[PDB]
Amino acid sequence: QSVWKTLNKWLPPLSRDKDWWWKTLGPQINTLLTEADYDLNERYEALLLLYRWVVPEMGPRPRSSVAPSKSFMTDDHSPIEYSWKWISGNKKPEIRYAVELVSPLAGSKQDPFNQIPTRNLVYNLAKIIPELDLTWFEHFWHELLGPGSPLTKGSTVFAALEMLHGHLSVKVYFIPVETPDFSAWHQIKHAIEASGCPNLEALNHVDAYLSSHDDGRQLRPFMLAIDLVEPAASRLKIYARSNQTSFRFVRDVMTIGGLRTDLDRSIEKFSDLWKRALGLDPDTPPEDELPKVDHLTSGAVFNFDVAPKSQIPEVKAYIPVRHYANNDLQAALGLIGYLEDHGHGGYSQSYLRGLDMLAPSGQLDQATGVQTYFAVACQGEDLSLTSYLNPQFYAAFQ
Ligand SMILES: CC(C)=CCSP(=O)(O)OP(=O)(O)O
Ligand SMILES: N[C@@H](Cc1ccc(O)cc1)C(=O)O
Repeated sequence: QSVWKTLNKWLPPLSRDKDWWWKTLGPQINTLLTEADYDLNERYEALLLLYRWVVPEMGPRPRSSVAPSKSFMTDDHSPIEYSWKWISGNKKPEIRYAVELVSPLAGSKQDPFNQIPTRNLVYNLAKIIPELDLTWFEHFWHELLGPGSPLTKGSTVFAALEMLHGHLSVKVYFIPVETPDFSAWHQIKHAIEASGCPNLEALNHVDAYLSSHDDGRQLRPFMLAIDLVEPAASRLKIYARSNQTSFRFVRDVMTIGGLRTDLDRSIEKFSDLWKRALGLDPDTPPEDELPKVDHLTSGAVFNFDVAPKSQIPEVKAYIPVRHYANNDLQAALGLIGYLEDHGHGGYSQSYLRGLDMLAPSGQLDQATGVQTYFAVACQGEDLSLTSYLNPQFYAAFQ
């Protein structure tokens, strides 16, 4: 029997909505953790956390393909996104998931942008995990979301849990609400400037790229992510989207307009993986745009880490598989072909079993949507890769 079956046998029974979320999310998270070879106690801990702090605040059951909100977590507005980080050296993958919790007050004057449940989750986790630090959490929360702060993307905050084989890490995401005088980039920049960083050199590099560079001026910052650790050890990830999709544009953004050098081998491998996962022709000119997709989340997406740990900011690119690839199976086989060609595909069949579990009954080879992004980071001569997965509760109602 699995961990979820044991816990579901013995834990107290839940009301209809909560029990639906338990019997849906429990098996998914447990299957992902099992295919990634997590220790049994970590699976038990993960599902126990899920049972106590996530499931009670997930809101009503899906009952149709119509989502109860326009949540920014996923395109069909599923409030959960899983992610599977590939580790080099035949190491085990890392599993994470992001959740936006909800309450009956969402949209009301008491909580018009659905922030209270995420805050409650962060504080409960702080009660259990003493290593969490809420200094930067509170700072960026007040500055971007609280009283006196300012069009919406559909959410303003969500949280993520990283099961890092032995301990739990928490990430927080702020989605600023834009006004004619306060853009998301404006709010994020002024909050980072008020955050008390030692150095702001990477922030100023990103600011100069976005303001002055011809490619950087095509990027629209929209989201900030932090780690709930000591602020000196946290990352500062600024996410930005562009209508541009050419790989020349992606490479220039990866280099921050040529600021980062000694990345040519990494970017060659990235070009290969990009064509493979999107299903492109191997001879596709890096100057060509991908065929137009007009969506709130189409275009190329990146995040810039401006953590004061370094003076040059680091860039991560997200290949938008759901918008540009032909189908999830083709995209997964492309990613796996790259991984096995570079000796990092020890968990390929496990990843595929996870996809088959998450995928709508008989849609892996006919549609996209399960895999939202393939995230790429340039680590010396190698790539760090992460798959992001959408359970598609509403786009695939069962
Ligand atoms: C909101 C979600 C699920 C992903 C945003 S990108 P990430 O923070 O998961 O990437 P890393 O944790 O830095 O590896
Ligand atoms: N769902 C939003 C926010 C998001 C961005 C990147 C992610 O990895 C996850 C979520 C988007 O696709 O733009």
